[PDB]
Amino acid sequence: AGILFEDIFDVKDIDPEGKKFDRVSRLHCESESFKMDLILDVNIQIYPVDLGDKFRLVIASTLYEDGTLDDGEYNPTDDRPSRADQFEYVMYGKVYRIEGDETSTEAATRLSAYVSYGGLLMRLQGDANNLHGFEVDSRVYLLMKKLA
Amino acid sequence: KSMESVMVKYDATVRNSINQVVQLRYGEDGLAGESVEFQNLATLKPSN
Amino acid sequence: QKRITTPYMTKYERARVLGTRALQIAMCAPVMVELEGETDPLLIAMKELKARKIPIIIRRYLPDGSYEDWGVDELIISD
Amino acid sequence: QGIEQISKVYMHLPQTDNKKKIIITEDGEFKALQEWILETDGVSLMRVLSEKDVDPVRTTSNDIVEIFTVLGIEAVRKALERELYHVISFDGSYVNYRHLALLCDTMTCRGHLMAITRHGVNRQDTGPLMKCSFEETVDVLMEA
Amino acid sequence: DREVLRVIFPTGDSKVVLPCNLLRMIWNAQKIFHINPRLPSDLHPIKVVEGVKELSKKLVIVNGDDPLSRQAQENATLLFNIHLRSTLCSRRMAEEF
Amino acid sequence: DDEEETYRLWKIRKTIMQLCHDRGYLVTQDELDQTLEEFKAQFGDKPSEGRPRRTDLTVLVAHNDDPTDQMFVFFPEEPKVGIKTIKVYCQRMQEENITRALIVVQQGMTPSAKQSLVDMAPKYILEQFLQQELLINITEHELVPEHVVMTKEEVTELLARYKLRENQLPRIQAGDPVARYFGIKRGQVVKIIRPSETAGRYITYRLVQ
Repeated sequence: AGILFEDIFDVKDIDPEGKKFDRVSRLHCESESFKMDLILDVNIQIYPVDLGDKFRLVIASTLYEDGTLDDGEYNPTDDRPSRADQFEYVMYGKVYRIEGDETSTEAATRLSAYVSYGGLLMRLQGDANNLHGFEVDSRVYLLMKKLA
Repeated sequence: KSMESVMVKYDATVRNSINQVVQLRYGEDGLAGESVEFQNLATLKPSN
Repeated sequence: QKRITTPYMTKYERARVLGTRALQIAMCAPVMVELEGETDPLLIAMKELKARKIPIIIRRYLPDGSYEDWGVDELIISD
Repeated sequence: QGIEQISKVYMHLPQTDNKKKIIITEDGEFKALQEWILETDGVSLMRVLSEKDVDPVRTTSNDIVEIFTVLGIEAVRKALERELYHVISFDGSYVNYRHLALLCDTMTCRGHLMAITRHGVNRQDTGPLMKCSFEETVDVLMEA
Repeated sequence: DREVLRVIFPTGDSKVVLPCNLLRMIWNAQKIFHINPRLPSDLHPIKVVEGVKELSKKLVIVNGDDPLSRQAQENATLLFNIHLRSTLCSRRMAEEF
Repeated sequence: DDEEETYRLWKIRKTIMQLCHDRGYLVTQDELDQTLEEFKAQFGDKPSEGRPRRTDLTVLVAHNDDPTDQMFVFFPEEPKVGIKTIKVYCQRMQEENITRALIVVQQGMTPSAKQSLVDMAPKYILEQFLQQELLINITEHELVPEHVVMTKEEVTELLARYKLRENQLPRIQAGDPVARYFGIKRGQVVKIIRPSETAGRYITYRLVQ
């Protein structure tokens, strides 16, 4: 499947500190299944998001849903079936930091994964087992679908 | 005019036209000013 | 043997070796390197420097009055 | 009372760390102590250093000539570096130390304070042609 | 080296000017070789100790084996070698880098 | 005042002990770290019309390498040292056969006496020191780096390593306060060790001239 993480999030705050940028809002969302905390920068102009909105978030290493690596270049002419067809908001980014509660001896129980989608930042907190597919410097796809 | 002749010689010392030693090594470390960078000594500040 | 000066070619030696060799090439001196569609004497000297084929010896005068003769091939080029 | 040539003495607590007293504690940390420092309007370095309750290790004069005649050529070499560093870095400007160190070395290489004027640059045993190009073109060449 | 530094910088200002940016060089190495900070390292701690010792000998400012040249070489690179040792130490090469 | 004046005598003596120790002369540890009370107890009174006399404060020390070699430190009582006073010390040095001596003058030396020291310089080395100068150890100042007098063997090694001539080194005046502190004559080389913010440590050499 090539899916690193999938869950349903509910928007709690849209911009707690304030509207830092006009076309981008910082969503503060929490999941109910895995109880993962999500901070996400979204292009609010093209994909408006409101408080209490529920959406399905999928973090995948590829869009082709066949295991084939995208190679990270723009290929609009590709007709291969894409997992992006099922989602409304698709972002391509790079994970640049993986933090955790690890100590010198004990491992990490909570992991934070930071992804930059061309400058739009996402932090995904929660149990380490839920973020084992995240490896720093790896390219990931963010796929969002608002749920009614 | 007071330093136009001071130069780094091939023995790596700094001397004037008179060939008198101004510095045994340029800058006391023998390095040029373009390459060095600001850096932090990590062992100075921290406590025992 | 018994050389105390740096094994690297200085920026000032590179500037004069290339300039001096370019003039020699410009004056119909034999080119030690194989050139393909190169006609600028200064670019040819760069190829020879990279190939370590410049037939020039740098004589570095020490402050005490002595000198060390280095072949351009012996010295380490910055590139 | 007091010492001659010292007209006014200012006492104040140095807020900046440069004039503060930085020590190493038992734990090995760097602790800055808020201690009084006196700044005078005149220079009597030799007299003031000998005074009781005056620190003879850090007490310093901004007068380069006073440092030379009291502490020596190497002390004035360091003092000259600090004073020159003060004017350069006063506005936050930065110059690599090697350039500052080189100027100070040339001004103290001969064992005495050499000014960067004609009285110090033409007195050094350089060739007359170098001297004539700087200043006193004819007087330098007439003497040669 | 810590005590030597305390004498050189009694004010405790650790900001210095040195030739090579070791922290950025380490950062370059992490990216070039795709170092994974989470996984255990295969770099033996002794290789770090021996490797730095060999490196220090290669960084020569005052060549010569006589005691006068050796002392000047030690003095010329004293600050960098202290910075090099406290950055490429075995503890830190295995703990954070 | 006498409490203030006795403080000067103790402080001046302490600098002399450090000066003698720094010159290689055998000065015992307790002499260097001698408290004012210990000095006051040792002499047991105050200067003015009391036990501690500048004549009784004279110090004799012997070089560590050569026990026969020795040095006097004389504290003349008169404010201005005259020719007769120097001859008294000069005659005394003959009895003990001591070549080098130090005269800690109160205010200054009469010009004839100053010339007298130079006249007898070859046979006997007499060094004038002002009382104000000795009240502090300039070598302990932060601006003053570590000065080390180089042996002739070391100086030969130094010039050979750098292929240098004596006149090519940086100079230090013979009248330099640190040069006077170490009693270095013309032609000697001082090894100055400095902390360097770039290199960490820097050694420079100054010829006395």
